[PDB]
Amino acid sequence: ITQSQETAILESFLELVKSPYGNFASIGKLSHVLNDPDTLQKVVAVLSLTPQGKQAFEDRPMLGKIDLEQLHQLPNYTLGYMYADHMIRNQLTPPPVNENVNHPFMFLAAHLGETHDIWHVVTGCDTDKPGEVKLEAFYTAQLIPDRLFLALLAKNLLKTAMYEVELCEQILDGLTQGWMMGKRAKPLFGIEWNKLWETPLEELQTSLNIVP
Amino acid sequence: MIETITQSQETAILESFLELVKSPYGNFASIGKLSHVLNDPDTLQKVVAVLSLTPQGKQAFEDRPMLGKIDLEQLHQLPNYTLGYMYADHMIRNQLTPVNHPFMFLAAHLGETHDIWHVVTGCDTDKPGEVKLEAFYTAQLIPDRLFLALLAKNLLKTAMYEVELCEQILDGLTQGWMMGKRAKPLFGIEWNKLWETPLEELQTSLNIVP
Ligand SMILES: CCCCCCCC/C=C/CCCCCCCC(=O)O
Ligand SMILES: CCCCCCCC/C=C/CCCCCCCC(=O)O
Ligand SMILES: [Cl-]
Ligand SMILES: [Mg+2]
Ligand SMILES: [Mg+2]
Repeated sequence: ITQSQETAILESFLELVKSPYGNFASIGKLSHVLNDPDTLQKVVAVLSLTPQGKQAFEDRPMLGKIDLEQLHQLPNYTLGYMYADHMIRNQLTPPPVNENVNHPFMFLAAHLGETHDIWHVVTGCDTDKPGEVKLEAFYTAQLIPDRLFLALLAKNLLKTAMYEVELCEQILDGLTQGWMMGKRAKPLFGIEWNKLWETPLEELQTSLNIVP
Repeated sequence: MIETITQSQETAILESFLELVKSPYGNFASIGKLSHVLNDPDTLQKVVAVLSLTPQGKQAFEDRPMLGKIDLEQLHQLPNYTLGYMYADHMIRNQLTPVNHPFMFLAAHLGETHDIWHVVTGCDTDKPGEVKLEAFYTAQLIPDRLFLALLAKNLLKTAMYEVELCEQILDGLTQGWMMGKRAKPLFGIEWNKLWETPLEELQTSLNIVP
């Protein structure tokens, strides 16, 4: 990499070390500079080696508009109930329906962006700090050879060492668990979640080889 | 964290971390500079106190046991299965070469047994082996901050410069972390009187399962 690209990476990395979790603007900035088109094409090609991956780039399945209230009426063992409950408790607002996902790079980012909270629920990762690290290790296992989630792991390890080292064991226990769970699970990329709202979460996890 | 990391400490820690990111592995100078600003005396005091909770830890700060001079050639005359031979062999193959205050003993004991921890834990010398060993250290030296920050810098270096190692690097981290929590404390061991112990028996005694 050029010295210029390197300084933009390190500057974004420093902003993430110094700011709270969930700094999506700086994560996006780090992403732009860290995952270049060559990296993104290799991720697209790897994900495309499975039939579910290949089809998802062809069909570009999107979530669509989500009715949190209606999902919250489902039986409380379903994916739909659990997802809605996760959104209420964490004060999260569902993703805005997006339309420009033509290029594979744009579908990759839009699909992963809008299903982030669903992957939280399906992998069983809490939204506390060790749970975010756990989910990032899970992403790292599934999106090889991506660079972003590896760097997000690094940023959270440094943040732990500098500001809150009492969390060390819980943070590395989470990273360790999400890495192993990520290697063992089936690919989550490309799944059409809005057809699974009434599926019981535990059976969905079992069929995905997720053992929470 | 109840103690402060001041603005000034944060600035010095980040500058030291950036130099480690831009330098190759094995920069023991720059690692010492990160250590000095990151493991400040409050942290070193807690590490000493935590390590002194065991009898071997307490004794090690009293007696301050040091390796002393070591004759690699003589150690390399021992049976193949021994710690002494295995260590000497490790030094020869990689062409490596080998205090009254608690914080000074702490740093000098860990610095001089670093190669021995490599041998005893079974960590290779390549980059994934260093990360494995670093994870082993952060399991054993809670509430230290240096080794966690060293994991962070090697994950960032992998993301930026050598992403194809990602799998090996996180497999190494994961194995070292688990092995480190499961093993008995390695700190404070007088290795100079274990050279003739078969390495595999010493590992069993220490609950090290490679
Ligand atoms: C494989 C290439 C990936 C490029 C697209 C990445 C965009 C995916 C969007 C989901 C990112 C969610 C990560 C947010 C973590 C917040 C916790 C933290 O601050 O560490
Ligand atoms: C608990 C307080 C620790 C204070 C002692 C600090 C020094 C410890 C001994 C040095 C360990 C060397 C580990 C460095 C591995 C080199 C690979 C790399 O560059 O990442
Ligand atoms: Cl939650
Ligand atoms: Mg979420
Ligand atoms: Mg999250």
